[PDB]
Amino acid sequence: IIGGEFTTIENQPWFAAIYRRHRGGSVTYVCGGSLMSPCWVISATHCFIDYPKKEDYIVYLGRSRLNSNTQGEMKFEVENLILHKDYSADTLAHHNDIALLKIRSKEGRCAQPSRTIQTICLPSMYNDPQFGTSCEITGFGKEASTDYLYPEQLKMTVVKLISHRECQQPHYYGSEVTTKMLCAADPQWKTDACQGDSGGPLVCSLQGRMTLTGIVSWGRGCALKDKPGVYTRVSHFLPWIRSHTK
Amino acid sequence: LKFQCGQKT
Ligand SMILES: C[C@@H]1CCCC[C@@H]1Oc1cccc(-c2nc3cc(C(N)=[NH2+])c(F)cc3[nH]2)c1[O-]
Repeated sequence: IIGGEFTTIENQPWFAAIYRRHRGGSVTYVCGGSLMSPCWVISATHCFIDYPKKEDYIVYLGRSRLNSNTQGEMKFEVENLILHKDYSADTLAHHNDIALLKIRSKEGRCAQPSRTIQTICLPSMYNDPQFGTSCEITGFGKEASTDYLYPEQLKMTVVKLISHRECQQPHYYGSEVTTKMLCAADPQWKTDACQGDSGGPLVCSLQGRMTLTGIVSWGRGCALKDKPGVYTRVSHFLPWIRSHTK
Repeated sequence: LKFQCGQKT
């Protein structure tokens, strides 16, 4: 996250941190995710596409720091990894960039509710906030495009949803953005999501509930004028989510 | 207690 504030997981208790195990001993961060129900975390297919070996990933809930432990955290193995058939990447965009991870602890259980572990709500079919709505994004991604390391402390920021007409202007992203995506930016192009924030949540209050409106997917640069962050439009994937979460 | 989506405590 470029800009934003440092925060703790109590402020984003549905945030899930996904890591990958390496032969040699290191575990590295992959992407963020969101807890939708006790056993399911939703993220982005591009986070796994290149290495779809579920056994090598670790999911943690209740984590405020990247490589140190947080009291209350829960560790899970990925029982199922569901990628979107029809996911496609082009020169910038990722299409149908949504994935589901079914989690299981070493004791055979799913997540348990706590002050640091909570689920986020799903929107109703094709229902979105209107542009102009402020939503929050959270993640362990870069703090500056030139950094080569991720922050140790979780960050969060606020961005506003913008219209498809504005995002699809030739000097923004043109037709690269589809109706299955959402764009959000800071009015002053000061804060934004960046590499490392992929898979994480775009949360907005919708009909009184804090709702998972988008999944951080792509963007050209980070906090660049006329280059908003693009997110997978969750409201348009409800049938797909239901199909695998029944 | 149990999950209540969207609630921070
Ligand atoms: C594709 C691999 C899978 C394993 C490690 C993460 C990596 O994923 C990525 C590799 C390179 C860049 C990104 C990435 N660029 C991003 C740019 C933005 C933005 N709004 N400016 C964003 F929100 C997320 C991004 N995520 C990204 O998610």
